[PDB]
Amino acid sequence: PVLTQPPSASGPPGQSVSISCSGSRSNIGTNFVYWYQQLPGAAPKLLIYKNDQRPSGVPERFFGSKSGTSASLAISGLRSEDEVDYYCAAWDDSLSGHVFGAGTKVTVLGQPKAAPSVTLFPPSSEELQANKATLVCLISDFYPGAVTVAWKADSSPVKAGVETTTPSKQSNNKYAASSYLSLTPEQWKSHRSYSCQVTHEGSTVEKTVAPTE
Amino acid sequence: PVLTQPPSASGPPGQSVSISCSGSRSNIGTNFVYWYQQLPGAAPKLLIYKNDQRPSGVPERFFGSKSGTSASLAISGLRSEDEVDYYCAAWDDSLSGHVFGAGTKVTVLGQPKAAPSVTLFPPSSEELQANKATLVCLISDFYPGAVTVAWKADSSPVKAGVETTTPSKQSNNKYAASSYLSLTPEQWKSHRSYSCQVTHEGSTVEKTVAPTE
Amino acid sequence: QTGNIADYNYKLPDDFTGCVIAWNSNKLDSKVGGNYNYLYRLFRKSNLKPFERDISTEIYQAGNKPCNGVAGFNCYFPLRSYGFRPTYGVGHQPYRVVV
Amino acid sequence: FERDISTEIYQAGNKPCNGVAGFNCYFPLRSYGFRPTYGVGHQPYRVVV
Amino acid sequence: YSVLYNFAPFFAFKCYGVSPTKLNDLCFTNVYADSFVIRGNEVSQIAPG
Amino acid sequence: VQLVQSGAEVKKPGASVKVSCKASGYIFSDYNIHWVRQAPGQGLEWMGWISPDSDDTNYAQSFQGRVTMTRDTSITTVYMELSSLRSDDTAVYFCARSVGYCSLNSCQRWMWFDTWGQGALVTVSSASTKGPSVFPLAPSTAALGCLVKDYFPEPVTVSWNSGALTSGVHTFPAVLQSSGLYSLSSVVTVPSSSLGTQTYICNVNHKPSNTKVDKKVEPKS
Repeated sequence: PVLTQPPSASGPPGQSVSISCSGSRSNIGTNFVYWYQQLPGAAPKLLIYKNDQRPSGVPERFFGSKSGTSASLAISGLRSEDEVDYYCAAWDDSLSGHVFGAGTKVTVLGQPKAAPSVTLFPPSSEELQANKATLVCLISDFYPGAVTVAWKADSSPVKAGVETTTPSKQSNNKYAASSYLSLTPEQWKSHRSYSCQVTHEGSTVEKTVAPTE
Repeated sequence: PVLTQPPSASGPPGQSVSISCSGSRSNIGTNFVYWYQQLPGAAPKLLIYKNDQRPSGVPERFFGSKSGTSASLAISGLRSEDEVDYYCAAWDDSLSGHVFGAGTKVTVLGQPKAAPSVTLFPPSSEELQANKATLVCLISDFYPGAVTVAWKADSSPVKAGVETTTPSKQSNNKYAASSYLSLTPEQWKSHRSYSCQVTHEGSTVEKTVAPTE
Repeated sequence: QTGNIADYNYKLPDDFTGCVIAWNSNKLDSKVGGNYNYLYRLFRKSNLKPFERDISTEIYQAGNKPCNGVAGFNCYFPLRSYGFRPTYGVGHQPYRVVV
Repeated sequence: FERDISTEIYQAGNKPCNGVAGFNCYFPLRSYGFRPTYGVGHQPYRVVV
Repeated sequence: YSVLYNFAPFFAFKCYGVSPTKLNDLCFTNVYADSFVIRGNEVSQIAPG
Repeated sequence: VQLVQSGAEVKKPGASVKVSCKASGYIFSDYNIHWVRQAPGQGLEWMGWISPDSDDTNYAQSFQGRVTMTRDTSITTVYMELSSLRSDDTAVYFCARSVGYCSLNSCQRWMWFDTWGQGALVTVSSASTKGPSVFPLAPSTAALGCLVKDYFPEPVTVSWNSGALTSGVHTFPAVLQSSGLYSLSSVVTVPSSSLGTQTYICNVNHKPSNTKVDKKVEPKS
């Protein structure tokens, strides 16, 4: 069997939350449960071991315990400056090894929508020199994310391997995303109007840029 | 002719309040009813057309219809845009033209009481040397507006050519009344003193200053 | 002919000894906002005699209760307007028909 | 002019939901509330067509 | 239909069809009869298109 | 579309006032226009409708002989005027455009005012024109005020220390007078220790009169 965890959790700051880790009889209770937490862009670190003594290096803030099939890691409040996934680990007699949980996202609880801005970058003559033609459009200044970017030639959409990158976090409290599309120079000049659209869950704009200048 | 509507109708936010619009045989019932709302100091706009539908930009929140010789409008949620007035409109054949309603005012169901502060200002010497003198006393920073200024020359009120305006909404949601009285300077010279005791809510205040100071 | 027209607006007799003239006019009387000036009569108490114009602003009663000045729930107004817009095709353009 | 009845939870994105209520998976059946405190605009109308 | 309009005053009866009295003058064979309950703020959008 | 119109100002009774509406964006050959009036604290009133492409016109049952009609197709405007103005006619006028097109009497049922034009309040009254007169005042923390009198016409702009003083300013709404003129006051709040140590300057500007007047307020002992 594989230990499972909820994919994400939502807890507002100021009150305590906890994460549950459902398991089985042979993995939880008869075997100790360890909770791993990892910083983004850094190394992981153990949070609690043997479910009732705390490691040295952390203040008296967290709490962990096991109760039968599931184990709960009590988090006494939440700070908005630190959002860290928690891992669930145990040991099983049948597979004779360490098996790990899925992990849970933690987030604080709303902000109003913004006005997104999209730009289109047609290639120069040096890119059409290489017997190739690629198109890129970028979407920025939107909050929050979860946006989808699709291309449109104002008459019919094209599916020639359309890809969309995941949204990312910037340092100025804003999100950004980009899309790429590579074609042949013969089909590139077959249409004189190219654009890409974004889905801001209520806002949609079109960037009509002619491939002339 | 005209349409009989209540002068005002108010309700707490979070619930629904109704507005009635009565009519005659030819005013409504054989025709279609339309509703218009207007922002204060702006232009009116369409609210409900063809007795059921709403134009683009108007959400599903607004609602109105008719049953017999009368029409009803219902709103749900008074936060920032339902404090404006509403009008009931229809067409008849007696006047051979559009006949409109009188006006319905909708408020919400909140400010602390402010005591009135009257400040009397004696004339300067430049007014005395120019043979001009205007009796001035103004009341500001009071809520709700119930002021009543009196021109009492220490023995009896004076009422002759009194120019009194209405209170208006300032930038701090307050009122500022004003009243002027222009006479010859020689009666002010003959007067011993002057006081403008405003009677707002019953808390009468006195601000007596010498004409010479 | 049986239908919305030639049964309540202008019914033509079986013998006529003549004909009509029809042509397309989508700019002289058709407007982008809809020319509501042209309208037809939808509901009538009975059929129409041939060559008999009928004008009436009264409401046609459509229930048990006699509609005198109330309409909308039981009885309708017999006149409906045309949505003459140039955004349509050919089956809804205003045709200027003279007999 | 067709009827549909379902009880499976609707997924608004790529989140795999098969009985769990995630932050992107919402239950497609929401109930009303009918009280005399509510006004004319929040009352049930027996609409028959 | 005689026994139809004795069930309280209605709310909305805009129609794009025939009169109730000529429903007596024209004999029919098939009519759909379905009903549901909606909040009063959400009945105004029940229209074709 | 945008519906700019040019308003008017205060005028003598019984004269003629010219107000016009401008049509932009949409083609001004397919949409009827509608004119309404709004008295302060009173409902709107209908008079008639004017076709843009024709000389067709219609008036209400109460306002028939006091209103005329003028069209300017090349300018793409509409021209209206009022004759024999009354005292209770100080109402704002809206240039409202109705959707669709109607010229018959019975076509008025399916007509609703889609868009409206912004209006300027025109009040008909006669009073002397001239530069504003500023009346000196003495202070009664003790505050001081600045009084301006018989300014004509509206409005006036008040400035303190030629724009150097911004904090503590407070204006007052205009009043009505029996002589037909207007009055206004401006009272500022100052600390009680700066009545004589620091002396302030009150100024007013009136752009119709094209003149500026200055004074020097002095508290009295």
